[PDB]
Amino acid sequence: MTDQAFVTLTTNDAYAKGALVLGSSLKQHRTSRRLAVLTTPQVSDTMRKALEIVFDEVITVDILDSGDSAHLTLMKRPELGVTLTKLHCWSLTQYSKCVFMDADTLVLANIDDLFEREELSAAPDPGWPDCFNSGVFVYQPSVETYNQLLHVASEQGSFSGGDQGLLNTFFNSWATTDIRKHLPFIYNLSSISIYSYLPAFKAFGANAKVVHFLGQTKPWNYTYDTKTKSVRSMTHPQFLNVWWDIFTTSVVPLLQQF
Amino acid sequence: MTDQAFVTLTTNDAYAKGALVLGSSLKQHRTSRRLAVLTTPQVSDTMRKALEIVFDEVITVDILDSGDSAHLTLMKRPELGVTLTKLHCWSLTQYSKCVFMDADTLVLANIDDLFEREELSAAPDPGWPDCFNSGVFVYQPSVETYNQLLHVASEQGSFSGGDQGLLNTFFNSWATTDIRKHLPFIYNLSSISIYSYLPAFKAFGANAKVVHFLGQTKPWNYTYDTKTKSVRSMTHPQFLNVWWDIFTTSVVPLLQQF
Ligand SMILES: O=c1ccn([C@@H]2O[C@H](COP(=O)(O)OP(=O)(O)O[C@H]3O[C@H](CO)[C@@H](O)[C@H](O)[C@H]3O)[C@@H](O)[C@H]2O)c(=O)[nH]1
Ligand SMILES: O=c1ccn([C@@H]2O[C@H](COP(=O)(O)OP(=O)(O)O[C@H]3O[C@H](CO)[C@@H](O)[C@H](O)[C@H]3O)[C@@H](O)[C@H]2O)c(=O)[nH]1
Ligand SMILES: [Mn+2]
Ligand SMILES: [Mn+2]
Repeated sequence: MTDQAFVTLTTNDAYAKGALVLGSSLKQHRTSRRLAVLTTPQVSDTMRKALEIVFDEVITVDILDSGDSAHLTLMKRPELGVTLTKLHCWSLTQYSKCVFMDADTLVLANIDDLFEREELSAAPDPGWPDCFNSGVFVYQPSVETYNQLLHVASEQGSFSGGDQGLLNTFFNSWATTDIRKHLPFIYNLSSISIYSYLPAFKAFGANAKVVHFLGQTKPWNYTYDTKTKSVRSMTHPQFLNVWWDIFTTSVVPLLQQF
Repeated sequence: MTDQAFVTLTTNDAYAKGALVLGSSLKQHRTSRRLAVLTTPQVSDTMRKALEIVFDEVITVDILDSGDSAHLTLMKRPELGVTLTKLHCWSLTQYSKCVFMDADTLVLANIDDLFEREELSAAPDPGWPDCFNSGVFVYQPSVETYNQLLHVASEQGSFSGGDQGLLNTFFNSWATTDIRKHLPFIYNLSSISIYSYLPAFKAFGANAKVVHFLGQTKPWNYTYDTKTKSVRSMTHPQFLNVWWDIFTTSVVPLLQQF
């Protein structure tokens, strides 16, 4: 399956660290698919070079450029910068099917079985469960769908200020149609749901395949003691500690060659 | 449909106020079904008499009595008092299909369409969306199912300390099977999801058919100014104010005849 991939996104260096750890986690669990990352010119050349190693393909998108198809739409709704860049994940017509994953996710086990799913497949979002979380989703690249999402972004925008309301408005049958398009929550496990909902977590939380660090606080916003191999501080740091083990073990030395 | 009903529960007087408002909301939106409430001896005679007016049937359950089928199980796991009482909702074999509703819910529109659903149908729980919320669900009374839930309550208990983990463990195919058994979130809208998730709410929150007051703070734990017709105090009190309008308008005067 050379025409299938995991696709992530990073518009800066902080998020590139996430992209790097995520990509490493993917390789660590032996994925048979291609690894792709959408990037912007604002990503440093040192970060960019590390991504060229972790990823099979590094694509460069620049919506600030008048030559991009999303530029006009960025002028009309300038707050949607990250969202419009994200939508270019549907432009990767070199792939037949992809699994989009936020740069703040971490893969804990092989998830190649997601490629059995069809567009649009995604896990429920905690908070408002009739909306799917846009941090992890299965889609099929297409110029027609992309132009269609751009159009909707222009005329309506997003009810959340981010891509989530836009993707839910466009793929509106998700809640009431096809249970198969409802990815098990363990494929996009919100870290907030882990420390908060202790019961539900203690019961199914060990089955987690993908952790999603949703809060204000990303993993790279923590301090990690290298001796003790643990973050400094609240009830379940084991997930932050794995992110840092990967970053410290495989990402940091990789960045030292620059 | 004389053999179909909405079934609620109350083990004391505080929750009976909820049961009373809920039952009134049901009548207010003209339900064609029967109204039933499970009660305990601990419910005052004044509360009991008000329930006999709002409800078509008031059933009395006493698990503290050695003569109840759940008593033995209550001795083995005494923390499950409210849960084991709740499970008697499956003993109401006088009805072919029922919609169980927590005493802390409020019906904002006719929801007779829920009787088209089969057991077990329920809305996703915010927090851990692969588990359904047990505050609103469609089921079919049965002695066999009841004995089966009792058995599971005895051997395993509940992973949440309440009925939710027990019902999810028993009806375990909910997450991955039949999108029809996934009731739209508007049929069991968590009030926490209303004030917290402002975006998602502002977009679909006006479609709400049932509000569920999940917090530590129930509606009866608020102070309601009768002149201004509003609770004293955080972003969306309109739902608390409707609960109090119903309580003040239809429940309080009804209780004065005692
Ligand atoms: O400066 C930025 C910000 C974001 N991103 C990318 O965009 C993704 C989305 O943003 P993130 O910072 O990870 O946001 P979340 O905490 O995951 O949340 C947002 O995105 C979730 C799913 O994507 C939604 O559930 C939330 O409502 C929304 O607030 C990130 O993972 C990155 O891949 C960048 O590249 N650069
Ligand atoms: O002393 C009591 C306590 C509860 N109840 C009844 O039991 C229902 C459940 O309890 P409630 O106080 O309403 O709890 P919730 O805030 O709604 O939450 C609990 O129940 C939810 C769904 O029932 C789950 O999502 C939560 O995890 C669980 O903590 C109530 O509505 C009542 O009908 C009584 O009759 N007497
Ligand atoms: Mn994210
Ligand atoms: Mn409740």
